[PDB]
Amino acid sequence: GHFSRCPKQYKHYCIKGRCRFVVAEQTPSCVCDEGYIGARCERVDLFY
Amino acid sequence: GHFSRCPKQYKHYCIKGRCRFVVAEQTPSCVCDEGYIGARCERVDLFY
Amino acid sequence: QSVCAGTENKLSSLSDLEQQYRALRKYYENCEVVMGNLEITSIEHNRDLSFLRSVREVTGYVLVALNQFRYLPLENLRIIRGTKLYEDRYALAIFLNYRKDGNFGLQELGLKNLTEILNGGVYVDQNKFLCYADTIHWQDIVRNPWPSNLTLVSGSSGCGRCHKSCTGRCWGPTENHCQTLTRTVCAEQCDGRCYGPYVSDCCHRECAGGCSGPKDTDCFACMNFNDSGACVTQCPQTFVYNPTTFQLEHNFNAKYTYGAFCVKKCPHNFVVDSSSCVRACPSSKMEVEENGIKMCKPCTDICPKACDGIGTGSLMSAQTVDSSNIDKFINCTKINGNLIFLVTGIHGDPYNAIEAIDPEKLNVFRTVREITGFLNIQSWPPNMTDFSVFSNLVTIGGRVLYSGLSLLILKQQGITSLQFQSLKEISAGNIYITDNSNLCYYHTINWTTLFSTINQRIVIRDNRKAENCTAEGMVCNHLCSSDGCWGPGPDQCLSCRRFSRGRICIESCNLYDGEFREFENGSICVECDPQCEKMEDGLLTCHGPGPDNCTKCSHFKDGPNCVEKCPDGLIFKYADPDRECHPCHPNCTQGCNGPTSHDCI
Amino acid sequence: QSVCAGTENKLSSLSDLEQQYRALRKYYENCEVVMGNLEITSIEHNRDLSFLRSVREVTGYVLVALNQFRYLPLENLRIIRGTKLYEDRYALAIFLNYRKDGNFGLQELGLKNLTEILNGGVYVDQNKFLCYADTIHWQDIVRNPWPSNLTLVSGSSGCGRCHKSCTGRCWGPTENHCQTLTRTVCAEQCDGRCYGPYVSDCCHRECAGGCSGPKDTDCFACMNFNDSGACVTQCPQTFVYNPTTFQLEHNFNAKYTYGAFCVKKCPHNFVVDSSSCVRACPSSKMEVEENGIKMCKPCTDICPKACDGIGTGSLMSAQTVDSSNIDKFINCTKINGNLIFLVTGIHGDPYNAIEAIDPEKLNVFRTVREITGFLNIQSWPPNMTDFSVFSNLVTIGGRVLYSGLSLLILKQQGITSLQFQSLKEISAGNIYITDNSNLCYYHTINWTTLFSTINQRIVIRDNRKAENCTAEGMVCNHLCSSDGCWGPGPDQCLSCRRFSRGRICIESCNLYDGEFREFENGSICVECDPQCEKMEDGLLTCHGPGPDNCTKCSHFKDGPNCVEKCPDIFKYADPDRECHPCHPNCTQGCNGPTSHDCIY
Ligand SMILES: *[C@@H]1O[C@H](CO)[C@@H](O[C@@H]2O[C@H](CO)[C@@H](O[C@@H]3O[C@H](CO[C@H]4O[C@H](CO)[C@@H](O)[C@H](O)[C@@H]4O)[C@@H](O)[C@H](O[C@H]4O[C@H](CO)[C@@H](O)[C@H](O)[C@@H]4O)[C@@H]3O)[C@H](O)[C@H]2NC(C)=O)[C@H](O)[C@H]1NC(C)=O
Ligand SMILES: *[C@@H]1O[C@H](CO)[C@@H](O[C@@H]2O[C@H](CO)[C@@H](O[C@@H]3O[C@H](CO[C@H]4O[C@H](CO)[C@@H](O)[C@H](O)[C@@H]4O)[C@@H](O)[C@H](O[C@H]4O[C@H](CO)[C@@H](O)[C@H](O)[C@@H]4O)[C@@H]3O)[C@H](O)[C@H]2NC(C)=O)[C@H](O)[C@H]1NC(C)=O
Ligand SMILES: *[C@@H]1O[C@H](CO)[C@@H](O[C@@H]2O[C@H](CO)[C@@H](O[C@@H]3O[C@H](CO[C@H]4O[C@H](CO)[C@@H](O)[C@H](O)[C@@H]4O)[C@@H](O)[C@H](O[C@H]4O[C@H](CO)[C@@H](O)[C@H](O)[C@@H]4O)[C@@H]3O)[C@H](O)[C@H]2NC(C)=O)[C@H](O)[C@H]1NC(C)=O
Ligand SMILES: *[C@@H]1O[C@H](CO)[C@@H](O[C@@H]2O[C@H](CO)[C@@H](O[C@@H]3O[C@H](CO[C@H]4O[C@H](CO)[C@@H](O)[C@H](O)[C@@H]4O)[C@@H](O)[C@H](O[C@H]4O[C@H](CO)[C@@H](O)[C@H](O)[C@@H]4O)[C@@H]3O)[C@H](O)[C@H]2NC(C)=O)[C@H](O)[C@H]1NC(C)=O
Ligand SMILES: *[C@@H]1O[C@H](CO)[C@@H](O[C@@H]2O[C@H](CO)[C@@H](O[C@@H]3O[C@H](CO[C@H]4O[C@H](CO)[C@@H](O)[C@H](O)[C@@H]4O)[C@@H](O)[C@H](O[C@H]4O[C@H](CO)[C@@H](O)[C@H](O)[C@@H]4O)[C@@H]3O)[C@H](O)[C@H]2NC(C)=O)[C@H](O)[C@H]1NC(C)=O
Ligand SMILES: *[C@@H]1O[C@H](CO)[C@@H](O[C@@H]2O[C@H](CO)[C@@H](O[C@@H]3O[C@H](CO[C@H]4O[C@H](CO)[C@@H](O)[C@H](O)[C@@H]4O)[C@@H](O)[C@H](O[C@H]4O[C@H](CO)[C@@H](O)[C@H](O)[C@@H]4O)[C@@H]3O)[C@H](O)[C@H]2NC(C)=O)[C@H](O)[C@H]1NC(C)=O
Ligand SMILES: *[C@@H]1O[C@H](CO)[C@@H](O[C@@H]2O[C@H](CO)[C@@H](O[C@@H]3O[C@H](CO[C@H]4O[C@H](CO)[C@@H](O)[C@H](O)[C@@H]4O)[C@@H](O)[C@H](O[C@H]4O[C@H](CO)[C@@H](O)[C@H](O)[C@@H]4O)[C@@H]3O)[C@H](O)[C@H]2NC(C)=O)[C@H](O)[C@H]1NC(C)=O
Ligand SMILES: *[C@@H]1O[C@H](CO)[C@@H](O[C@@H]2O[C@H](CO)[C@@H](O[C@@H]3O[C@H](CO)[C@@H](O)[C@H](O)[C@@H]3O)[C@H](O)[C@H]2NC(C)=O)[C@H](O)[C@H]1NC(C)=O
Ligand SMILES: *[C@@H]1O[C@H](CO)[C@@H](O[C@@H]2O[C@H](CO)[C@@H](O[C@@H]3O[C@H](CO)[C@@H](O)[C@H](O)[C@@H]3O)[C@H](O)[C@H]2NC(C)=O)[C@H](O)[C@H]1NC(C)=O
Ligand SMILES: *[C@@H]1O[C@H](CO)[C@@H](O[C@@H]2O[C@H](CO)[C@@H](O[C@@H]3O[C@H](CO)[C@@H](O)[C@H](O)[C@@H]3O)[C@H](O)[C@H]2NC(C)=O)[C@H](O)[C@H]1NC(C)=O
Ligand SMILES: *[C@@H]1O[C@H](CO)[C@@H](O[C@@H]2O[C@H](CO)[C@@H](O[C@@H]3O[C@H](CO)[C@@H](O)[C@H](O)[C@@H]3O)[C@H](O)[C@H]2NC(C)=O)[C@H](O)[C@H]1NC(C)=O
Ligand SMILES: *[C@@H]1O[C@H](CO)[C@@H](O[C@@H]2O[C@H](CO)[C@@H](O)[C@H](O)[C@H]2NC(C)=O)[C@H](O)[C@H]1NC(C)=O
Ligand SMILES: *[C@@H]1O[C@H](CO)[C@@H](O)[C@H](O)[C@H]1NC(C)=O
Ligand SMILES: *[C@@H]1O[C@H](CO)[C@@H](O)[C@H](O)[C@H]1NC(C)=O
Repeated sequence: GHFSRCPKQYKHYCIKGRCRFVVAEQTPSCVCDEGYIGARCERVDLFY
Repeated sequence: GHFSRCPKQYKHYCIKGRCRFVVAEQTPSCVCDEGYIGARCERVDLFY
Repeated sequence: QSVCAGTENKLSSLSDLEQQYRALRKYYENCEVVMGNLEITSIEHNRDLSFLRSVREVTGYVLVALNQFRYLPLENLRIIRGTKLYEDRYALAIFLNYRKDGNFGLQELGLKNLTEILNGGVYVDQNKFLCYADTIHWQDIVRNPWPSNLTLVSGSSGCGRCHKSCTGRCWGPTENHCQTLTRTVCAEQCDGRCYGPYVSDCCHRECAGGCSGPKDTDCFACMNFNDSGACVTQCPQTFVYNPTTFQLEHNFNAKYTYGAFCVKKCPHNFVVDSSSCVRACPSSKMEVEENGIKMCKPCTDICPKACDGIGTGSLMSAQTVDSSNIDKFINCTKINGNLIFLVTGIHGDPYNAIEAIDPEKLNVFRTVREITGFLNIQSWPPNMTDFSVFSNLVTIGGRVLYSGLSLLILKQQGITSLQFQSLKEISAGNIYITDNSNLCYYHTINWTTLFSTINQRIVIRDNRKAENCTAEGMVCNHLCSSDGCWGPGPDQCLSCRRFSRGRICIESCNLYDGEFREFENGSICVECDPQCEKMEDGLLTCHGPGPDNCTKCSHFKDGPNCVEKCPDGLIFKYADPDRECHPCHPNCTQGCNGPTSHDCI
Repeated sequence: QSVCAGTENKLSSLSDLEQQYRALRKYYENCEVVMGNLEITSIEHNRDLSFLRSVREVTGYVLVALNQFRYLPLENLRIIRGTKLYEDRYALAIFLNYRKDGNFGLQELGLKNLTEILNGGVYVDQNKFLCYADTIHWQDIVRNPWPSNLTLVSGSSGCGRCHKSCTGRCWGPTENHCQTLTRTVCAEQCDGRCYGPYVSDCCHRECAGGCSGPKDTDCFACMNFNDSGACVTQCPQTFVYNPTTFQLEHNFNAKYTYGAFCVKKCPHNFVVDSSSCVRACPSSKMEVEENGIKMCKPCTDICPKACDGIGTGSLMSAQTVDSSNIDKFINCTKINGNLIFLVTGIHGDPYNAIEAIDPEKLNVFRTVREITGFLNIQSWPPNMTDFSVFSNLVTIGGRVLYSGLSLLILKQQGITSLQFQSLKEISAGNIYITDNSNLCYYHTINWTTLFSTINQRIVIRDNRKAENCTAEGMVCNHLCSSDGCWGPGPDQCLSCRRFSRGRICIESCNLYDGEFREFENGSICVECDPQCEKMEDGLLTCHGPGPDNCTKCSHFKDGPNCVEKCPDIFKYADPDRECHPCHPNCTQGCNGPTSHDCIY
């Protein structure tokens, strides 16, 4: 795909989700656990 | 000339000066005494 | 005009692609102006995106990334304002929109009459299957078009040849979908943008993106302000300067400035200041109400202490109360903006090295009576079973809402009771309380006593069952009324019958019994003046305030009052064997025993 | 630009035509903006009017009447603003400019650059030698051209057409002298005025004259504010409204509005309010000074007695203090605008049935501490010899000036002394004091000491000779310093060499002599606490205010001070009246610190 495992300085980047590292933009993003939203998955989703 | 004697309702129009009436415009024109200025000659002249 | 708030996910997503598409529908379906970003990410190769065609203006950035669909149906988008940029650099960013192993990806951008970007860069890159994107003359759309400044246009091969009816710069492969130049074709005498190559084709200075005609009433987007159908630099104010008299004189057509618009009156949650509607008054002035209108004027030498909330003032960058910013609230009675508690605030943040809050620091909020925004609690220390640290809160102001909500609690397992005591008003927005699996007394509350209008609603779901809480004896004091309660205490019910003594509800008052004596009315009881002698064995002592309204005083009687010594102060007086004062001869200040000077000591 | 004030004489004139001409040179020579009316009346046919070529803007109306001269050289006049109108109707009135028994009068108008008249009508009537003005089309020049406005030209034998290149509409016989149309020839796409018939030839909307291009900085004249070369409806204020945060935020480009211009600083005598520089504030606000800047804030339950002067507020229509308006000043302490005393105000005005002021009525001004404008005295009751009715006046503001003057006293023969006491500052403008042939304290005053800038001057052309005043003994009290004195009294001196007891100057103070006692301060002496012993032979017993400052008193001496009686914690006192604490359990009496010392 377009991403790999997060570099060590990002170990705790995402909260209540799984971190992924976008190689072409050198930028982390996260896939959130059920019911969570926001850039680091740190907020609860009201639409759930 | 253009001037006539002032009508009775203008008797006290001029203060420290002589009244003339401008007939074509039915309006007074007041001629001021020594060192006086203004539409009714009521103010002292700062230049003299 | 239909307005929607947008998102702040950047490149993050939900755990399922079907939930990610449904969310995109819920945020952006049936709206035309976005009060934030447009973020379209991870959408599959075969989805209906035709709902995005109604978007005409975007306040923040437009991000299009990691998708697989063939056509981007942004068919009415004219202007991007760029008030927030992707990575603080780009207003439009389109990248990586293809499948790596397969043959799906974005082929045509759409973007029918996009004509203006008012701020930021433009980034179009890594989009494997786009045909026309690299032929577009983006410097006509972008202000400060200087190509060395964040204008990083890339990205494909085997396509990009224009239809014979469009002289290069095509959006698509047909007679339509041709880029129209609005700035680079204008006369050197021209201000802003034009609708043709001549000076007579130039449009008014406060229009953006081009025009139907030359007028401020006849154009495709305003910039600065929309004065009721005309684009303007500012709106007419309450006073004007008269250059011949050297004084300010009252205007006849004044309007209050409000967002990008101008209005005849400010909404009831905004403060009027200097011919504008503002969310908060500056700290140098007191907010007051005059003739039902909120406004502000300079305060007296001692005045209320108000803190910045989360997302405003000195805390503009904060997401939550945490161990670093919580010390700012020590003597505040009012908070301007929001009060928010996220998991990063309560339990710390190991990525940014922010420490968890010591549960004892949260007692710092016991002085606050008003919050002007919303209250948002998503995390709370496990050993704090109630909200007694907020017991003195009176009003939730609701001047700003979190997705329409003003009181919001989710997923608190370590709670049994709420225990608010002073709370009487929730002025705007909805109440949302869910997933509180150990919370009991919530089910008793009469929420229409807290709501300020019939248009307010509450959502309750998946909390502890009321039938299980009743079975366990989770009930309030026997005096508590049908309005319900915050917690088990005799002072924690919304309203009660009989009488109360401050916050505590009581069965009876000290009229003829106990350590002191008082009088009662309207379920309230307060002490009468301590000069009144306490009556015993069921006899009533007091039936009103003061040294008046009682059976008798232990002091000397003097009209409606009583005194420690009858001859004190004073005319002069002496007292009889029942301690009632009667007239004496004047002077005699050493003491008197009767009506005349012969009775003086 | 060179700015001058205009006259307001209408058709009235001086008795001598040489003085009429010399007066006209002195008001209008070497200035380009006339801050009032331009009025040219009764000028002889042999006179030089070339000094009028400097005039470009008139803020009021232009009046040209009863004159003998052939050509009016206003070729570069551009705009008439119409702030006031002649007979409340006309911004330009030209009439009767000929002699009917002879052959002299006005022939050719000049006026080539006249482009905009912002308010009022146009009135050209009963001239004899003026032939070309019938051809001119005023509706291009007049801002309100419709038939409901009084725009009219009334007759001569004629003077042909000016040149073959001029299609009528012309002032004199050349291709140089035909009218530039600026409104009636403009394309229908354009609002305001144009510099040609095409849309590409239109001016910027916020301009009044002609233009070199469609820009706010490239037009000849405008009807609104001048923001550093740009003509604009409003200029940048102290705060700008942020449309995404919904708050007012500080503006680093802010400018103050001041008259018709946008400026960075407001002059020291003006008060700043709401991003503008103004003469006075609303009755709901008080003037305060913070960081050396005067500004206004909402006033509390007690507000200053702000009062309307002559020419402002409820008295804007008034020319003088008089018997119909003098009652409005009875409880006034700060006057906004001027106090002006003319012949009509003092001696009456039978033309309007207004009676003379009863001299006693002038005492309403005894309470005035500040005048924000100017003081102008040209008449006073013959029964008064001084101005002591103003003795409480402290400051003359000078926010408005009378031809540059802020204090003006003309021709008062009854006055022998001025007798101000409280006047310490004249914040702006010059002083002009003349023809007071009986006044003897004008030359002893150190007038530079009342000024608040190096640019202020005093003019004294003639009063009573200093040698005659000296011969009569018209000098101030011996205690008075070199700064001079307002009148003969020791209290009317500007500043005294020895100490003052309030307003009264004295040789020596009651430090150690007399029935009351005082302490020294830097130029004054002030009484001590009455408990303190009145010792002889140089023994001053106090060093400032209060019963704590006394070295020995006839009353009780407690810890911090002398008192008439000590408290009932309860205190007792020794045979020297020195007070000490009793046992706590005392109410009726005590003679010592312990329980057996307490008395009942
Ligand atoms: C690409 O750019 C174009 C402009 O080049 C944008 O066009 C806008 O499209 C909307 C419709 O989606 C237009 O709104 C409609 O305009 C009609 C215009 O009618 C004539 O009269 C005007 C008079 O000024 C002329 O300018 C115009 O050329 C026409 O000759 C109206 O008739 C419509 O109103 C009627 O229909 C509705 C139906 O619900 C009724 O409610 C009304 O009562 C009325 O009967 C309507 O107003 C809009 O005007 C266009 N704007 C511009 C700037 O021209 C596109 O949005 C943009 N994108 C795409 C996908 O094309
Ligand atoms: C300056 O500010 C003014 C407001 O002060 C803005 O006005 C908006 O004008 C646009 C059109 O240019 C409006 O949008 C469309 O209006 C159609 C007509 O209905 C409106 O008008 C009637 C009265 O004439 C009202 O009764 C009615 O409530 C509407 O307000 C509608 O048919 C359109 O809606 C349809 O399409 C959308 C998708 O596009 C669907 O979501 C709808 O369900 C529906 O099918 C649409 O509403 C807009 O409403 C006006 N706003 C306001 C507040 O009046 C100017 O646009 C603005 N100018 C600039 C340059 O910014
Ligand atoms: C939140 O706001 C509260 C007030 O509502 C602030 O609390 C006050 O803080 C001040 C700080 O100066 C305290 O003043 C100091 O108090 C000391 C203790 O006084 C108490 O105990 C004595 C015991 O005899 C009582 O007499 C007294 O009434 C108090 O109950 C004094 O020892 C201090 O005196 C010393 O300092 C002063 C400085 O000027 C010197 O003049 C003295 O000579 C001496 O050296 C001083 O008086 C005050 O007591 C606090 N009040 C309360 C109610 O607790 C918080 O600080 C504020 N928090 C924040 C973060 O802003
Ligand atoms: C002992 O306990 C008694 C109650 O048992 C208390 O009595 C109250 O006394 C106050 C005055 O101190 C009363 O208030 C005044 O009432 C006047 C009469 O009008 C009322 O009564 C008539 C009866 O027919 C009704 O029709 C009418 O609607 C009112 O209810 C008013 O005239 C007074 O207001 C006017 O005068 C004041 C003057 O300052 C102005 O400020 C006002 O603007 C207004 O013009 C005033 O309202 C009160 O009514 C008494 N209550 C009862 C229940 O009788 C005693 O006060 C208490 N002892 C002590 C020491 O406080
Ligand atoms: C009636 O109204 C017209 C139009 O407003 C006035 O026209 C002005 O004419 C004067 C004299 O020519 C101009 O003043 C001079 O401008 C020079 C700059 O060039 C101008 O002309 C070119 C085209 O030829 C334009 O491109 C350019 O923008 C300018 O407009 C300056 O260099 C001159 O300064 C020098 O001379 C003066 C003489 O006093 C010295 O003090 C200086 O130190 C310096 O050496 C001078 O400023 C003026 O600019 C014209 N205005 C306009 C807007 O065109 C008429 O003057 C007026 N009628 C009468 C009778 O005055
Ligand atoms: C907005 O406000 C500005 C000023 O705040 C106005 O511009 C001023 O206009 C006046 C009148 O033209 C200028 O006054 C002249 O000062 C000259 C000084 O020389 C300097 O400035 C001129 C600019 O005109 C330059 O050409 C020159 O190189 C110097 O830098 C004097 O020499 C002038 O005297 C001569 O001309 C006058 C014309 O009135 C004749 O009557 C005299 O006889 C003499 O020959 C003259 O006094 C002033 O300098 C300008 N200030 C500047 C430069 O900003 C704008 O006009 C105003 N905008 C509007 C129209 O709203
Ligand atoms: C008879 O009464 C007179 C007064 O009429 C007493 O005189 C005292 O004189 C001394 C000087 O000799 C005064 O002390 C000085 O006062 C200055 C002003 O302080 C006031 O104003 C400021 C304004 O912001 C306030 O902040 C402040 O609280 C005061 O209200 C101070 O600036 C001086 O401080 C400097 O000097 C001292 C010297 O020890 C240093 O410690 C300081 O760091 C600083 O450098 C100084 O305090 C005093 O105020 C006068 N007192 C009175 C009552 O006014 C006589 O003493 C009195 N005689 C008898 C017999 O009692
Ligand atoms: C929650 O609190 C609300 C607000 O106090 C209570 O609503 C009140 O309901 C009563 C009973 O229905 C209403 O009184 C009745 O009104 C009708 C009006 O036609 C009248 O005919 C009856 O005689 C009687 O007066 C009352 O108006 C209403 N108040 C409001 C503001 O709507 C409600 O009872 C509370 N619920 C509980 C169970 O605590
Ligand atoms: C006996 O009843 C009286 C009322 O008749 C109770 O006291 C008074 O209650 C009224 C409201 O019913 C209070 O009026 C309000 O005061 C606030 C002050 O900020 C004002 O904002 C409101 O607009 C309104 O005027 C009144 O203050 C209050 N008086 C006192 C002294 O508390 C009383 O509590 C009852 N019980 C007993 C035993 O006294
Ligand atoms: C009249 O009032 C003026 C203005 O207040 C007084 O003028 C002042 O004269 C003093 C004389 O001492 C000047 O102070 C200094 O004098 C010394 C002399 O050695 C010199 O070295 C210093 O440079 C300084 O000038 C003071 O500056 C000056 N003030 C002004 C505004 O010029 C004048 O004394 C008053 N009385 C009389 C009798 O004129
Ligand atoms: C001894 O004489 C000096 C003057 O040489 C006196 O000084 C004056 O003290 C007064 C005290 O009120 C100062 O007044 C000021 O008024 C403003 C009003 O807004 C207030 O904000 C200030 O805090 C201040 O009180 C006045 O400026 C000052 N004058 C000078 C020239 O310094 C002093 O009072 C005399 N002492 C005795 C014991 O009489
Ligand atoms: C001041 O007013 C008094 C009157 O109040 C004038 O005194 C009068 O003078 C005339 C002169 O012919 C005498 O006949 C009167 O008897 C005087 N009256 C009194 C009451 O003495 C006095 O002249 C006035 N002074 C000035 C300068 O006008
Ligand atoms: C209610 O109690 C029953 C036992 O009486 C139990 O089975 C059930 O799980 C309880 N429900 C909740 C919500 O605790
Ligand atoms: C000065 O006094 C003399 C008499 O000593 C007198 O003749 C002369 O007129 C007086 N001058 C003035 C100015 O009054």
